[PDB]
Amino acid sequence: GLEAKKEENLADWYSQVITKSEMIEYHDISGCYILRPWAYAIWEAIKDFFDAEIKKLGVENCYFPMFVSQSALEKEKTHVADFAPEVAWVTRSGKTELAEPIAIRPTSETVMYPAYAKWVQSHRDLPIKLNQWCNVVRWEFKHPQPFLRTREFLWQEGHSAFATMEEAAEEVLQILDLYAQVYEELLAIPVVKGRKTEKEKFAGGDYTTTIEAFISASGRAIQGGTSHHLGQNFSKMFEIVFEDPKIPGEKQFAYQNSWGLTTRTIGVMTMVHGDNMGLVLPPRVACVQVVIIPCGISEEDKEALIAKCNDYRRRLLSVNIRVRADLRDNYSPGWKFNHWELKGVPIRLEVGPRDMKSCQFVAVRRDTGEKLTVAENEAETKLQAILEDIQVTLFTRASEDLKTHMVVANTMEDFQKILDSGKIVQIPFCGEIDCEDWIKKTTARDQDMGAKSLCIPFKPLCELQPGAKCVCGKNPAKYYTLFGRSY
Amino acid sequence: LEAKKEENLADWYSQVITKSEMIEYHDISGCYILRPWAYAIWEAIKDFFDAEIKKLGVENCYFPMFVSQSALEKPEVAWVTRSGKTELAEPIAIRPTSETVMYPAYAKWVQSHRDLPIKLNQWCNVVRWEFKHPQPFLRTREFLWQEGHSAFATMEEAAEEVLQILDLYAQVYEELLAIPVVKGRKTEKEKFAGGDYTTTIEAFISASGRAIQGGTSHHLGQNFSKMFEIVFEDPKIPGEKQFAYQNSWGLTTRTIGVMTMVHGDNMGLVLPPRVACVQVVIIPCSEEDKEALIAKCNDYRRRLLSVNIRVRADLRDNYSPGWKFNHWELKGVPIRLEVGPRDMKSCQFVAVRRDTGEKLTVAENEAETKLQAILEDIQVTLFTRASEDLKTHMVVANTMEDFQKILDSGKIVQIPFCGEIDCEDWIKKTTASMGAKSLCIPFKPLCELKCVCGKNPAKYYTLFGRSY
Ligand SMILES: Cc1cc(N2CC[C@@](C#N)(C3CC3)C2=O)cc(NC(=O)Cc2ccccc2)n1
Ligand SMILES: Cc1cc(N2CC[C@@](C#N)(C3CC3)C2=O)cc(NC(=O)Cc2ccccc2)n1
Ligand SMILES: O=C(C[C@H]1NCCC[C@@H]1O)Cn1cnc2cc(Br)c(Cl)cc2c1=O
Ligand SMILES: O=C(C[C@H]1NCCC[C@@H]1O)Cn1cnc2cc(Br)c(Cl)cc2c1=O
Ligand SMILES: [Br-]
Ligand SMILES: [Br-]
Ligand SMILES: [Ca+2]
Ligand SMILES: [Ca+2]
Ligand SMILES: [Ca+2]
Ligand SMILES: [Cl-]
Ligand SMILES: [Cl-]
Ligand SMILES: [Zn+2]
Ligand SMILES: [Zn+2]
Ligand SMILES: [Zn+2]
Ligand SMILES: [Zn+2]
Repeated sequence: GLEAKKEENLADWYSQVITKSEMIEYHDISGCYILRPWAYAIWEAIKDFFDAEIKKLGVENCYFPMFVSQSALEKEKTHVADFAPEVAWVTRSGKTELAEPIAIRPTSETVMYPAYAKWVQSHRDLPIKLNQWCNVVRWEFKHPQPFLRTREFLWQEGHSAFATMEEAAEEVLQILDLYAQVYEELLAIPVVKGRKTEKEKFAGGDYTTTIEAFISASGRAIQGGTSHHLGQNFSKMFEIVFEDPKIPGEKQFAYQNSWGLTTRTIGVMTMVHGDNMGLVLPPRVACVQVVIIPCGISEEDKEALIAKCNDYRRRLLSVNIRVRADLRDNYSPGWKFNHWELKGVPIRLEVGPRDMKSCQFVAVRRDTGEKLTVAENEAETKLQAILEDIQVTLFTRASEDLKTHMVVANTMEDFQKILDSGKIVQIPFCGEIDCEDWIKKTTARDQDMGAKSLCIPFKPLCELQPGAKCVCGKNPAKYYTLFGRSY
Repeated sequence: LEAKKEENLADWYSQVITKSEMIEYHDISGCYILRPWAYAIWEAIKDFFDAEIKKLGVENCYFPMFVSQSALEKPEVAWVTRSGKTELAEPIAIRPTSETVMYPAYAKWVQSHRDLPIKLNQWCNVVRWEFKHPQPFLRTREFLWQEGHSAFATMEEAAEEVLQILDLYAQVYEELLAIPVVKGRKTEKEKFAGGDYTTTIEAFISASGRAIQGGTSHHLGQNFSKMFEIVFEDPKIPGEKQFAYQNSWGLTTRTIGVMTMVHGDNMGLVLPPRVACVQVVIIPCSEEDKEALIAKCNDYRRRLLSVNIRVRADLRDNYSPGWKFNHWELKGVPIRLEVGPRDMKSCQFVAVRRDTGEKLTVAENEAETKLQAILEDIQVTLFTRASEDLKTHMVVANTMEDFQKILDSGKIVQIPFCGEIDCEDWIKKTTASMGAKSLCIPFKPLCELKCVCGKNPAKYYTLFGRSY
């Protein structure tokens, strides 16, 4: 069984859960982890959804090189200098030094935007809407954590270029809403949509929109996905331009966006829904939604029981429920109950001889442990209903927790008190970078780490009163901003 | 398209892959951008192969790209040596293939025979930093592939899988890409040194008279399980351990390059309907009649989508119809569906098939039926022509002189062969301006069976050729 308790040592519980659910295997290189099928399948579910949705918006998939030349990486002001010591450099092939070192992509702006500049020769060439599913590398020496913060990770990065600001601004919010759908509708995780402050936005962009999630077990928030409006900053840098004949003597620089989402998704799912029995899969992304286990197991009664289990399997498959029949003779029914509970399968379907003879079975929900006796004839109906109820239940519980842990404060003193209780706080804020630094410094100083901004919510809990001051007291508030201790 | 396939193939190829918007060049050599038109073909291959291996019980995963020095050493490898300006404690290698990352995990996952089989696949990128001359799709420094790695308790289930995977690869080439291939096994010289035997599919590119390996499926036997200690308890004998039997298999975007080299023509790319992102492109050729024509095009679009035909209506105002004809011809779209006002008012349309250029006039009410028929015929036609080509260019020669002569005509040859490494080296140096290498020992040779070296008897008919 799982013996680590989530409320006692969270980091050990997390390591136990991700390994005993067979999601993660550790590699011999720090910050690099093997995604076993149980975790990879969740990424595949997210991919299926998001891929279909961006195709509806006109985005097409592609694959750009993993390697960036020294010249291309350092040619334009695409990234702040603090990232320099975290680029992984290939310097030799076999035993002999390369003429010029080449970098592993940490993101693909510097490989994609020179090609965009080649491809945009007139108005007709826009828009360009490309996505790629790929791995990136950011070689930090801070402590890594499986799924949440790693050196190599899988993601998707979309990059779009448009003739007008309005088309681009529309896409930014559409993509952000798809990310919120990934978290809320697939993973049953509530998120807060907002704009990053000036300090936390992508430096080279116009503005950054974000979704923020809350991990109550650690009292910390974490960014779930991001959608940037780059404006014309990168088009001016890379000369992504066209000319209108109706406007002679003027360049038209493309308006650009970029957006990304990673396997961090899975880690947040694990941290939010996981419990002291192990992983808990939302039915929308569970590789296996129902596991059928023969229990209470004569020598032809046994064959009848096995055939009944396969009857349920085929009926469920027939109604698009993802189902596995664990018919292993080697393992005890208790062993199987435990194995699939650790893996978070939403429903265990128990079939024993007595129930078979009485044309019934037992369904056990993973989230609550509730057991239900179901008539055989209702199998497809009831189980679908139960799966839907599990999904809602998970979201509802997580939403309640966010509601208790995200609150309004209008003074530094109240903010400090609430923050130190392990919650995130919406405060009136002047938006200035220096003030944000001061908030981090003084909440660190006065705690009894510093708070960072998470986002400026699009829909704050309260509306800023006229003349309301920032918590710094010195400048008027520009907006309610969500702050907390962060991942 | 200006360049001609029959004169300057390399230039023809560069023009076709760029004007079809499949490839863009990168500022590092041997690395190429896969634009959507190319990537879509890879996605179609992936959809097929992924479904098929799932039916065999293979599960997808993702192992790390980085290999430690020690694990790798238990070679044109790209080495990471620093992060920023900070030298790493130890250099780490980019995977050229994932045996050395996967099999330590395999050895930890296998304790009893109940832990077998293990059947894992990953769709990923690998890196082989050679300085030989690269070619888009066909031979590149970084490439997308799938690598499957399986572990079993017995030799027999492993052997079964090797052959099933090779047949899936032959399905990818022959059924999806309309490319005939020759199944066989590699000679001692050419087989994977880390395995017991290597099965392969070989394809032929007549424009260069050269063969190319399309995919590969190895039986590794107990080589790697002895090296990495992938062991399980003997079910009958107390205390005794057995080593697992293993396979690995792989397939890359080389597929798309072979498809381009085989079916492409002097008008550009030619897509087999089974992998074409767009199978039919609808092109329009009084304000009321303008609106009605657009609506008719949209009718065809919706009807073809309703019958699961992949269709785009190019209703764009900012491009001439002739520009569209040429654009979608360069891209190899199998069928151009032309609707003009007169066609609309005659309840008919024109379908132009890309492979032959034939223009068919089709009654409107038959749109869904006939177009499906035409798509099927295009697929078959492509395959049939390619097979004709292969049969024309693969012949038996039972003596060296004829073999050399056959080879210099730009063909590949099945010869009686002894199998010895020394002899294969001698055939290479003799036939040299490259000398011929062995391609495979065909499962089904042209003729039933001494070597063409004389000094030895022939162990098998072997297919030899100048190879990519
Ligand atoms: C797994 C994962 C995810 C993400 N990030 C980033 C923001 C983002 C969001 N939202 C991306 C835009 C989509 C995200 O998920 C970032 C990372 N590694 C790193 O920072 C490097 C690293 C390595 C070791 C320790 C600490 C840090 N690792
Ligand atoms: C695109 C592609 C494909 C393949 N290979 C290999 C055999 C195989 C088959 N069949 C794999 C098992 C699946 C295949 O496709 C190999 C490659 N690059 C290389 O050798 C490196 C290289 C780079 C520049 C010049 C010369 C050589 N590049
Ligand atoms: O990667 C980004 C901005 C956006 N790029 C497209 C995908 C979504 C993503 O939010 C910001 N970023 C983040 N981390 C980086 C690390 C390094 Br090292 C470098 Cl060089 C550059 C960067 C860098 O540019
Ligand atoms: O990669 C292979 C053997 C098989 N691995 C699984 C996928 C299918 C493939 O045929 C052979 N191979 C090929 N090229 C290599 C290049 C280098 Br560099 C290294 Cl270290 C190792 C290798 C190496 O092992
Ligand atoms: Br980022
Ligand atoms: Br290989
Ligand atoms: Ca001006
Ligand atoms: Ca709390
Ligand atoms: Ca012994
Ligand atoms: Cl679902
Ligand atoms: Cl029934
Ligand atoms: Zn799975
Ligand atoms: Zn302030
Ligand atoms: Zn496409
Ligand atoms: Zn010989």
